[PDB]
Amino acid sequence: QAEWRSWEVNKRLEYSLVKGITEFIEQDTEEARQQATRPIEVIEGPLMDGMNVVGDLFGEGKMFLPQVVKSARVMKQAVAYLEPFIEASKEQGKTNGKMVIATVKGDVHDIGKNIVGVVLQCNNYEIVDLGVMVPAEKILRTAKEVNADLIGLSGLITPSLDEMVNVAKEMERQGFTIPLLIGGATTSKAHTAVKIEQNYSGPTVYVQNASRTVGVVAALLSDTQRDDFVARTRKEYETVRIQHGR
Amino acid sequence: QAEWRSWEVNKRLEYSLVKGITEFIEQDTEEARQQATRPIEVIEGPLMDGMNVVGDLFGEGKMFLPQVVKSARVMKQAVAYLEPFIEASKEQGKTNGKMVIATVKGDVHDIGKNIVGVVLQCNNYEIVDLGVMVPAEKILRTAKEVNADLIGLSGLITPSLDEMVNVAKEMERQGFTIPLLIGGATTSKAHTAVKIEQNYSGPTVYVQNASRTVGVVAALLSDTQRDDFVARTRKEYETVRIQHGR
Ligand code: COB
Ligand code: COB
Repeated sequence: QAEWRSWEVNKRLEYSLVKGITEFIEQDTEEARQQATRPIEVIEGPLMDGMNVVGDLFGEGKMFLPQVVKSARVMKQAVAYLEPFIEASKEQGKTNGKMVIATVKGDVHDIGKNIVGVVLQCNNYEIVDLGVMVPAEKILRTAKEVNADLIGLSGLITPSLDEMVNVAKEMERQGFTIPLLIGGATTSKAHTAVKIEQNYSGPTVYVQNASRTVGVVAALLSDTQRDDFVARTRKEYETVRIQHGR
Repeated sequence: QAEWRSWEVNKRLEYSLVKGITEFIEQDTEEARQQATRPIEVIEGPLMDGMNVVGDLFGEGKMFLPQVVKSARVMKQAVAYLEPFIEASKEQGKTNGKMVIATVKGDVHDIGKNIVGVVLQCNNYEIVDLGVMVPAEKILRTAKEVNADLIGLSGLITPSLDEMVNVAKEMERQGFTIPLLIGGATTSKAHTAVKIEQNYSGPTVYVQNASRTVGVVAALLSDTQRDDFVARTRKEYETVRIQHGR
């Protein structure tokens, strides 16, 4: 075995990602699977780190698109393997809610819009994923028609941030009332507080990652928790504008 | 059911911090130590989570200062217990660099300025911690006298942010060139890129936490990694301003 093939499973995952090696992903993911308490952990641990580095190497031009593209296929393959180990974890239960999630317009990144989808799914919620590059009006038309309890927007490229600010305003125009969930690698609480929220009277909660989304969605949907959380949050967003020199 | 004294060690930790109980902190921390790969994990895991809760309760007026102060005593007691286990963890052989770290003016929070210090130390770096509430002038004077290869500012309250921006400016005035590291609970990369960096020609890198500081200090000091890392960083902060409507 090549020396790399002897490193720590976690260090082997990262390598595979970077290099775009699809030959050992499954057997590596599985080994990593058995060590973690929860499948989601391998995804948000090793796998994500691996994608981070890929991100960087690409950013410093030490990596190119055709390569990040091979790295994505490996990530994709790794997630795919875990997916049933996730869905086996959801006994009984019906539905706690429903969310129309979608990668904003101009953006084709979805690897994450998906992990959050698969997670909320095995948590008993219905996720109508509109896909990548979906237009604001098609976001709302579906949110209405399906009667979603929330809407999640994913965004990874700079311009996306604006499409988010935009569907926030558009939602308000149609006088929506459902909590807006924002996320995606290039999304920060700062921007969500500073540039997104203000454009909408309903809750707009920036959530950092998939596993933490379940926590918000429950709150946003709990008759007890709702009003408090939404305030705590609104007040937290009030502070950050203060700091950024409003 | 019964008393806290039967819960998960991690769950017993979080409690002790909230209530300010110092009777089982060492005994408990030890149990937590034997489960983590590295001591730093408990400090950045349970302990931090407890202190987060504490902050919150204080913020919601559900907890008062004389209580957050006792919680501090416990957190402090837990770290202390851990320190030698950290020191007995690594010593390599000699100094890699030198850093003057200090908690900004009018700020007295320091439980983190220290953890980052104790981490950096066992990794073979010399740290001259100027303490809390240190004025810009004294930071620079020491930075020069001691010929530090970096400077670290810790800040946990809103006003501190401004002092950070201030010492960035002041460093530029004395035409410094060492990299400036920003950190602290109320420190964000957004504010770091939007309001701090611009004021200084040398590197201004915001590090999320102590453990991750090692990985930056190393780059900042590597002949190889240096110019790239510093460029990737700068460019990253360039984008964040752009999203922030700048
Ligand atoms: C698991 C997932 C891993 N993350 C990743 O999957 C993305 C990785 C990576 C390396 C980017 C680096 C990076 N910084 O991550 C880089 N890409 Co891409 C090179 N890219 C690709 C890949 C996408 C494939 C796919 N279908 O995903 C492509 C090769 C096609 C690709 C394409 C582009 N990419 C481009 C760019 C430059 C970038 N790419 C990035 C996003 C990045 C950040 C890299 C960089 N640094 O330069 C660039 C964006 C910079 C910017 N600020 O604009 C670009 C423009 C390149 C090009 N063609 O030249 C092009 C854009 C296409 C477009 N029209 O939009 C990839 C793979 C990447 O994490 P995540 O953060 O997305 O999800 C995470 C998760 C945790 O589970 O759930 C969360 N979440 C996310 N969505 C939601 C939520 C949470 C809630 C509550 C929601 C409601 C929604 C939370 O965010
Ligand atoms: C380990 C450490 C845990 N975090 C903690 O130790 C802080 C906990 C807590 C509960 C705060 C809540 C919170 N959100 O955390 C709250 N404090 Co205190 C109530 N407090 C105290 C405690 C501090 C004692 C001490 N010596 O530490 C005191 C009771 C004395 C205290 C005092 C104040 N506090 C006050 C306030 C309101 C707050 N306090 C906060 C900080 C906070 C955030 C909570 C809140 N929410 O209200 C308030 C500030 C909000 C704001 N935006 O201004 C205040 C004003 C209360 C008063 N007296 O009325 C007062 C300030 C007095 C002053 N002159 O500064 C405490 C304990 C807290 O994590 P950390 O993030 O600091 O370190 C972490 C670590 C990871 O390893 O390394 C990183 N790092 C940090 N520094 C650096 C780096 C990394 C690098 C690269 C660097 C160069 C530097 C990274 O940040």
